[PDB]
Amino acid sequence: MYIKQVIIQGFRSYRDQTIVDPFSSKHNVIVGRNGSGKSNFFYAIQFVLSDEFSHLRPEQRLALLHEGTGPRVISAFVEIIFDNSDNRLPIDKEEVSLRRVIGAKKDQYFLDKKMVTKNDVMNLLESAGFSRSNPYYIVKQGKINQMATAPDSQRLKLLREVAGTRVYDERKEESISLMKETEGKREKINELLKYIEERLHTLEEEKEELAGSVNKKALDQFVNFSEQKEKLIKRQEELDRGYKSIMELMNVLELRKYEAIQLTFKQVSKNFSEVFQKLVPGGKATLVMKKFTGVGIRVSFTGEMREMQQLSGGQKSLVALALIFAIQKCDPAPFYLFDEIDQALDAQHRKAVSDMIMELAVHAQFITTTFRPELLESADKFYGVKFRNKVSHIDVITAEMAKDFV
Amino acid sequence: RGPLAKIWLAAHWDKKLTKAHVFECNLESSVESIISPKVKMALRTSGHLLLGVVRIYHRKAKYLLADCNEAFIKIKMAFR
Ligand SMILES: Nc1ncnc2c1ncn2[C@@H]1O[C@H](COP(=O)(O)OP(=O)(O)O)[C@@H](O)[C@H]1O
Ligand SMILES: [Mg+2]
Repeated sequence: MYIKQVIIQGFRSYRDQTIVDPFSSKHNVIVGRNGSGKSNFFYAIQFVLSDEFSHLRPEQRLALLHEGTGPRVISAFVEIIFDNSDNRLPIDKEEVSLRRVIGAKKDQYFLDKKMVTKNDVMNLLESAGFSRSNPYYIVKQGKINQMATAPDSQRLKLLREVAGTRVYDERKEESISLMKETEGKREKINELLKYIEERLHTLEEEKEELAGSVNKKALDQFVNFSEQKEKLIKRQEELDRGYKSIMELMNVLELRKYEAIQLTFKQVSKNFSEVFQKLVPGGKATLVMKKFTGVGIRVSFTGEMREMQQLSGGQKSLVALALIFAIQKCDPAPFYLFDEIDQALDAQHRKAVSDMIMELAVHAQFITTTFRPELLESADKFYGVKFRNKVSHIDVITAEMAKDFV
Repeated sequence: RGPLAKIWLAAHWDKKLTKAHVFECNLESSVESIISPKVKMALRTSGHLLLGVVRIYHRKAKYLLADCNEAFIKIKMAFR
């Protein structure tokens, strides 16, 4: 599963229609001057896929249209065309066309050109393994600092949410509301089988009288009905069996629960080092638990560690970056979006990241923007954004030209 | 694809659930492939599966109810 192609019209600075040349399944890098339409491009995609954009007050909605020179822009859309060649989306097509269109009143998703609900699209994406319990499918500079400058307490609340705790408590509670709605059906079932059993009893007796001496249909059909009641019985037994083995699930989950939370914790930690030890070679870093109350960080760039607060500038950022990259290894996804993440670090580390993406992009798709040439090494396709008479244009360029706009 | 993937779709997207899909499904042998899994699973994905199972369970119930109603009103139908 990857983003095969993006198409934008009327969204923020892309006034005219923009058919962005189809992405590489590896790393596509987007360059252009400041205020040319980079972040605006990631927004167009976040517009179609991110949870934070699903719910839009109309003021927020209108924010997304294009206010500029010409005739008053009146609707936008962004159609994302996925490649589904690995049937990861539950849709029997090799391509899937997700598109959201937008207007003063309208805010409408289309799936292979057919209307769907926001709640559909949420379910569809969740199903492909895009969890709304995971804020790091898109990574902006915003979320790097929010991570770096974060209390060890809030860093706990994060992992608990990622690990499960929230989605678990949310489904666990969601499930029970079903089962109690089911009981009313199950009893309404069991009742019927008793009522039916009496009419079979009744027929039995009428069919004995006449043999020993109330329509003929029922008598005629008495065999079939009898056969039919034992058909339904065996289905009712399936439920009464099934009910039991759901309670046996619900308990095993409330018990493997804490094992599974800490199961997750340990794994991020393990990945945390592996990622950092790889970017800063010779360095070492680990995670740590406070009181459970919070989750902190201790890092050694050579073992003389220092607290998270007791760190530098482009050092807090890079550390927090690794933490994210580790969370990613511990719940990967088909593709990622990076809006200027290299900015906050010096070029020695800038390359160290770019180097890691080379490896990563053989197994996932990356769409990224930058100002610094380090990550141009890591790219496979090159896009130039160009502002021009208040509207943006995106175009495929060659890596030579890419070392231009840096 | 696989044994549990039928349950996955149940908790996110039951469009791909036929009547025969619901019928075919052995709930018991599925909570078993949940409780002893191939690789211990994140607390998140356990919670999802849990829902799927209960979804199928519910639909099985819904269908059976529908059928017992039809069958009963088929009977007093044939009393005259
Ligand atoms: N709703 C909008 N309609 C038209 N133009 C917009 C809209 N919002 C922002 N712009 C403008 O388009 C440019 C934004 O491009 P942007 O991607 O945010 O910057 P950068 O290219 O550095 O990533 C800015 O001139 C910005 O103010
Ligand atoms: Mg920007």
